[PDB]
Amino acid sequence: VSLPRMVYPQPKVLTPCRKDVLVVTPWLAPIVWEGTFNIDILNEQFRLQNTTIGLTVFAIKKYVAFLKLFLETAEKHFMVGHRVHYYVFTDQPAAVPRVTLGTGRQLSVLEVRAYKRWQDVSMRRMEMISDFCERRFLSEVDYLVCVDVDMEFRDHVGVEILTPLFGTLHPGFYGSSREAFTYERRPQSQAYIPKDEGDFYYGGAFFGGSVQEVQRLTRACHQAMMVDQANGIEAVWHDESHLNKYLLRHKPTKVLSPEYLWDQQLLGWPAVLRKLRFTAVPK
Amino acid sequence: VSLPRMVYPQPKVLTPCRKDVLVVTPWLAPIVWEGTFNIDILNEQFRLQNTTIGLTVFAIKKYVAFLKLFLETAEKHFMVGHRVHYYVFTDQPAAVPRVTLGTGRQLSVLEVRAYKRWQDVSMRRMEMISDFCERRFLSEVDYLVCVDVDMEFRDHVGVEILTPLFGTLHPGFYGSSREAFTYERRPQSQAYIPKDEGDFYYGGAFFGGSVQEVQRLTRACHQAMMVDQANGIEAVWHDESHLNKYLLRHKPTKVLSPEYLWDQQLLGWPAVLRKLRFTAVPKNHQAVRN
Ligand SMILES: O=Cc1ccc(-c2cn([C@@H]3O[C@H](COP(=O)(O)OP(=O)(O)O)[C@@H](O)[C@H]3O)c(=O)[nH]c2=O)s1
Ligand SMILES: O=Cc1ccc(-c2cn([C@@H]3O[C@H](COP(=O)(O)OP(=O)(O)O)[C@@H](O)[C@H]3O)c(=O)[nH]c2=O)s1
Ligand SMILES: CCCCCCCCO[C@@H]1O[C@H](CO)[C@H](O)[C@H](O)[C@H]1O[C@@H]1O[C@@H](C)[C@@H](O)[C@@H](O)[C@@H]1O
Ligand SMILES: CCCCCCCCO[C@@H]1O[C@H](CO)[C@H](O)[C@H](O)[C@H]1O[C@@H]1O[C@@H](C)[C@@H](O)[C@@H](O)[C@@H]1O
Ligand SMILES: [Mn+2]
Ligand SMILES: [Mn+2]
Repeated sequence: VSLPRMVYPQPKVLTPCRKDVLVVTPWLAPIVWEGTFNIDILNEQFRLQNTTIGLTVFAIKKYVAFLKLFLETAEKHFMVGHRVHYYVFTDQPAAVPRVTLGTGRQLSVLEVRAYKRWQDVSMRRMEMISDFCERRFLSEVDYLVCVDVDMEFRDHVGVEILTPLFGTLHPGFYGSSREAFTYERRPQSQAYIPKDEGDFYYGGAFFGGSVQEVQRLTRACHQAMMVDQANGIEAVWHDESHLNKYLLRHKPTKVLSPEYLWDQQLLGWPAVLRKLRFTAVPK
Repeated sequence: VSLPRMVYPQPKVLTPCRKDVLVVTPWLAPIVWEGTFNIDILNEQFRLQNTTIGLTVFAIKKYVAFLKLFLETAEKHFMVGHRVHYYVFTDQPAAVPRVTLGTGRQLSVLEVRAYKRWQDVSMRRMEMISDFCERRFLSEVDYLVCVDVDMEFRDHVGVEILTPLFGTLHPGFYGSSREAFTYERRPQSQAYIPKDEGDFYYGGAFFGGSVQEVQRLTRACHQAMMVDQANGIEAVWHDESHLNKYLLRHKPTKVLSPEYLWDQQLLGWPAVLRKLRFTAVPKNHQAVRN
């Protein structure tokens, strides 16, 4: 796309703003931290493409209680100025709160089965997103962002995250060496990653990409989980373990910093985080 | 694409290698410097896609003299391990020197007209690349890389540069403020950029991208030059001025550091350059008077 004239501060080749963190992966994907992007430029780029972003969130059984704060804060902070389609997957369509939406934003309630086992609720998100990629998303949105519901937006989360495939650094482990990552370590599981492999430990609560890439990721993870199930094994961190195996072998084209997936009660507000954008609500 | 198990040092989130330079633009395009990339990973990614790279170079009039060292050093340093097509445009096909190529690398020579004015030889590269894309001469590769011929490969230039659209930081201006950039400053020119705009000054001697993006860029720059011609205007730095206007409005998805476009005889070898990959060769004797 062709941008109009814009007035903004010139980038300085010899004076980077972030010197305290890694801002690009070894496969040349940016790692998104505050200070690395000019949102005015990116906003104009994505508006000129008429971008629609889908946001998927599961609110099943007791978790429907989190929806009100999740959606109201999403209206203040998520992709503001862009076309947004919320996909709320729930077993209680009647319990979805009436949240007032900004212009250009819409919400669809998708009714789904609640699995008894909390691990199955978390893990079967992969199957449901994969199925809906086909049923709906492919014809409705350009990008999908797939997140946990037990969360609130506190600061900007915008088109800087958009790319064919992204994962997010887990807030617990961004400073950890690969040997300490809680990857699945049993070779009997499809999620197995040995101790001398791994780039990052990605959080299962925030990933996304193009519809095509997300369809592929979620289908792959679901299949891997089904194979494990038939072999009587379940990965240590469920869907997140499979997400990690997938992103090790299919490198993300952007990686989000833990600004995008945080828990302030458990981890505070470290100096390397200039903004806390999307944060846990006590569960 | 799905990679196999690989063993390499873990990237450290709290410990960047390059702290002395900007390694990502404000629109989140990487700026490619030594230390930012693991070429083992990138080679695997690109080979899994069976990537073919086309390298276009113009050697018109006395510039055929540059071909021998250009092609020999490309054999040593450019995209080694990947399929490469050299597309050499010349007015003297019989003057293209014999150069032995590695497996999977192919030379195609095409005869083209020699414009009288050197400015025109340089500028008309955009029209020629655009036309030969459209005619399916240049379109059957995955990426096109478009360079000057008066150059030598000195170190690795590989798939770390590939992306839908890339420009390269010109060696004379990487540390300069935007008001110092030698953009076309006449409002009457299509290449006009005023003093309060501009991200970088990109060099006309090294740009590229996917076939689709290179087709679009070269067609756009050619049409802009034709509009200027009809208005009786020739931009200050010719095709480079239009390239700069194009990349200001269509941001590149990677930007190459000056490691990739240098002149050591003129500028030395400053500390910020850990490698010099593609460098100018003296060209005073190859000049022709308009
Ligand atoms: O009592 C234990 C539970 C663990 C997960 C449960 C669950 C999760 N979910 C969805 O799965 C996501 C992941 O579960 P979680 O937030 O509890 O997991 P983590 O924050 O540890 O990753 C939630 O954000 C919801 O979107 C539900 O909708 N209903 C639920 O009952 S219930
Ligand atoms: O006598 C003055 C000349 C200036 C350019 C000339 C020219 C350039 N070219 C091509 O245009 C490119 C740009 O010209 P250049 O390398 O001389 O200019 P710079 O952009 O490095 O200043 C060259 O690398 C060649 O590919 C030719 O093939 N033949 C030429 O006679 S001749
Ligand atoms: C060396 C650091 C040692 C300390 C690490 C502290 C955070 C641990 O985090 C858990 O990590 C697990 C994987 O190993 C799962 O991702 C789990 O869902 C996550 O807890 C979730 O995310 C957390 C951030 C909290 O919000 C917790 O309530 C959630 O259940
Ligand atoms: C004193 C600080 C500003 C000047 C700093 C030193 C380089 C100047 O560079 C010229 O810059 C022009 C645009 O302003 C054109 O790109 C020209 O082609 C280029 O010269 C080309 O590239 C050069 C590097 C040399 O190889 C020269 O011989 C070439 O003709
Ligand atoms: Mn959660
Ligand atoms: Mn040159």
